[PDB]
Amino acid sequence: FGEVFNATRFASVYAWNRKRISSVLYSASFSTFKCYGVSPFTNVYADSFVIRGDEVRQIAPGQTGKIADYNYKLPDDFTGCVIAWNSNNLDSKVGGNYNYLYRLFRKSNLKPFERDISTEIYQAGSTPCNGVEGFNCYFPLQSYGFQPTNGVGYQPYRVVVLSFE
Amino acid sequence: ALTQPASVSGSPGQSITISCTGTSSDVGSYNLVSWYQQHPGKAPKLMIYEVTKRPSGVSNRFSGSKSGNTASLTISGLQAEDEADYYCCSYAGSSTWVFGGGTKLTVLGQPKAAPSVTLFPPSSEELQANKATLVCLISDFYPGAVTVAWKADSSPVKAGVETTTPSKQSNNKYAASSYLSLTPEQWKSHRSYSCQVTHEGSTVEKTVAPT
Amino acid sequence: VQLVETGGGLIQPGGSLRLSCAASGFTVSSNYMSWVRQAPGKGLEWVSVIYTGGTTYYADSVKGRFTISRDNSKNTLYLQMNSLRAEDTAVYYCARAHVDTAMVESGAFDIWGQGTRVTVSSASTKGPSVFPLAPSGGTAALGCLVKDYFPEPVTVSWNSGALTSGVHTFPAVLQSSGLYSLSSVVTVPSSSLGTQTYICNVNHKPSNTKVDKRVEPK
Ligand SMILES: *[C@@H]1O[C@H](CO)[C@@H](O)[C@H](O)[C@H]1NC(C)=O
Repeated sequence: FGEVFNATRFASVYAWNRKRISSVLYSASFSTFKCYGVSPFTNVYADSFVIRGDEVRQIAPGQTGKIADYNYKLPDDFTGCVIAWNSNNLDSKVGGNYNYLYRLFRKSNLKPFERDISTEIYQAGSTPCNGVEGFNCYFPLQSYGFQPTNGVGYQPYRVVVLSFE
Repeated sequence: ALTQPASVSGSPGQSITISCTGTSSDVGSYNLVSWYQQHPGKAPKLMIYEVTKRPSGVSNRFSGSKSGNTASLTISGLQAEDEADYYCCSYAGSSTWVFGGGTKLTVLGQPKAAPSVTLFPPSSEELQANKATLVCLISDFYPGAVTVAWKADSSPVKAGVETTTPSKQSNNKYAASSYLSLTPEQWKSHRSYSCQVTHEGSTVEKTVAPT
Repeated sequence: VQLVETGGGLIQPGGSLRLSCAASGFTVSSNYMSWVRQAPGKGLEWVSVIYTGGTTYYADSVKGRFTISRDNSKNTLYLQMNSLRAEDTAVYYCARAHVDTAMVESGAFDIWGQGTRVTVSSASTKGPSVFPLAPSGGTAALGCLVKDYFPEPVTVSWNSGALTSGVHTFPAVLQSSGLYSLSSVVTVPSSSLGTQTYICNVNHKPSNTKVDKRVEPK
């Protein structure tokens, strides 16, 4: 798990990383540690990414919002745990870290555990985009821009989602 | 550039409409017309977007419509504070925008007043300096919008014309001036020059002659 | 939520200038930002736009001379203007595209800066040349033409301030040269023309110039 929790690099949420696993954690280093169905195996999967502090609430069954709808979706019947910690010291830089991105536009909501890494221009209006960004023709990913002085809700949080199949 | 009337006016409590005529590739092609209110020295303020919609906070006295290539802004129950310049705007394709030339809206606080025009020929002192300026001074008009055209004999003159924007006088009517710069030979080589001042559809001509 | 433009001023024709627009309360890195300009006394003109991925578009009037850009970290938008011409004289506004909660543009501009004035001109300090406007209902209008000075302002009095009734000093015109001219007229009794003296006193403090011009019937 040190490979997962102490990975030096984390994924953008739109390109969330998934590791096949084939009470020590349950640690004062985490700020969120919520389990569903199977409170504290065939297969275990560790999905990890970075989102804003105030989006961690979206990494839970039955949630809505740009992260849950367009970036990472858990099923109603989720059995697994959601673990998060503040990573402002790692993922913010003076001037801003713009390397972390999220998907802002999509023609439909993700299905559970679906991953969308498309960079296709999003047609928001009546005119086809033909591959070019412009009015009502949007590049579908947007940078976070994590600055060290941001409030806590706007700071980067690293998230690990453990699924029990 | 979209075409708007230069001036519209109405009395307090009345309704008025400002038109905005574009072409098939802008107003004609999209439901993307917006309107802006601009008070003197201030930035434009968004009043209408998507032809008919009002931002939160904008009074329901303001409404927008479109027919063919012409968009319209209607203002009901005119109030003194509505006096301002108004601009229409349309998406124009290919991520570009076009604005109208703007309409001065006057909320009438006195009877309309026709301009007084005085036209001075070049002085003998200025001609001695090898220059020649015709001076057309326009005063006491209301609402404050005029257009000025110059003529040499009966032909239109565009080169060498400099005209101010109207500005409010101390009696709340308006003044403007227009200058026609000529060479001495140009001045002496024609029978007459005229300053034509148009206000509320009424044009008055004043004329001077070298002779 | 606001936009604050800086960088305007006087620049010679052919010169370059960079305008800045600092945002507060939202990030230019996540919004669709434009510049719009307005020539003195004239209408609004859209100049340029930049999208979140960096793609830019420009009015044909400025294409190849102007460049829109942003510095995400300073939360600032710029307009680099090269090879400036007289026709580029204007107040320059930065503006945010109006969007819904999903960040889709409505086609309108909701947040505007206060504007920054750019004047493209080779004018430099110069005192006026003054010419008499001779008189020619019992009233006559006579005046003084105050030509080709820079910068504002001039003051005009008549008979050293003794003559105030009937005086109308008009606002100056700013010519394409970048110099100013104005006129001052007095309406006087026709019965006074043969025997009363009318002198206009023009003061232009920036050039330390003063002119008295007697205005006589021709
Ligand atoms: C990651 O961080 C520290 C390394 O000093 C370690 O104490 C912690 O247990 C590690 N987490 C793991 C192995 O899951």
